[PDB]
Amino acid sequence: KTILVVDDEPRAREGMKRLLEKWASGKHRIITAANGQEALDILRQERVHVLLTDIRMPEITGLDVLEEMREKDDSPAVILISAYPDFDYAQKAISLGVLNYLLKPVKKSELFEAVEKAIHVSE
Amino acid sequence: KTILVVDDEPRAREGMKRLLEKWASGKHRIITAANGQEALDILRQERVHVLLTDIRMPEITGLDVLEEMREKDDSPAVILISAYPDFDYAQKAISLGVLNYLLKPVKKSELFEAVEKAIHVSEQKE
Ligand SMILES: [Mg+2]
Ligand SMILES: [Mg+2]
Repeated sequence: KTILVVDDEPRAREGMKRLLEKWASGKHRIITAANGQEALDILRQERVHVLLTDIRMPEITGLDVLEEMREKDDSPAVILISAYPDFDYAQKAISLGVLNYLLKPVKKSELFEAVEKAIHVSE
Repeated sequence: KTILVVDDEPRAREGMKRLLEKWASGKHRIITAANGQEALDILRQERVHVLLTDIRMPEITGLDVLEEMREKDDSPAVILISAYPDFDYAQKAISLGVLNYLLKPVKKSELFEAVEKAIHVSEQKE
């Protein structure tokens, strides 16, 4: 399937891509977006099964991305990643049906468990 | 449908019960429990479509109730309520499939939107 990683921080972004690319070992296509605007364009142009996005990104946050996705009912399973332990974000994330809220630094035990649950929810 | 309200404080428990009973108008069945053990017992002995539980309760939290419910073969749709804005509770709730996490003092608007969300999540899974 198609998994879309969104993070304005390139290190964290491309690192999770490599982590997911070797975890998938060719079975899943992993896509990368550097901001929310690009994410929405990939989300409109391609069918994304699992969306993994940061929350705090300039102008368009991950939650803003998810709000525009939830109104359309064909929508990816969403895993949020953030360094911020913010109840408000998590609260909105719940309301919008996010599967997991991973705290940075990313722990790939959690990353992989969440992405498999997201793959399953997509199916 | 059967909606189970769980809160260890009686005033809150009866308050949410009374409001939900008014909105139910007999269409839905409102029952209550005072703690997680009470909830677990009800949850094992009858179908509960919607679970509305406080988190901070003595010995067994609302999140602890949910850990037993996802084991059970069919799950209630779950609304969490709490007076405190706790990220750790919220993050666990997310991982546990919670539909909404409302802050006390509960707002009618938020409460009945979450309940209808739950009602349709349960009707979705029949
Ligand atoms: Mg960021
Ligand atoms: Mg309490």
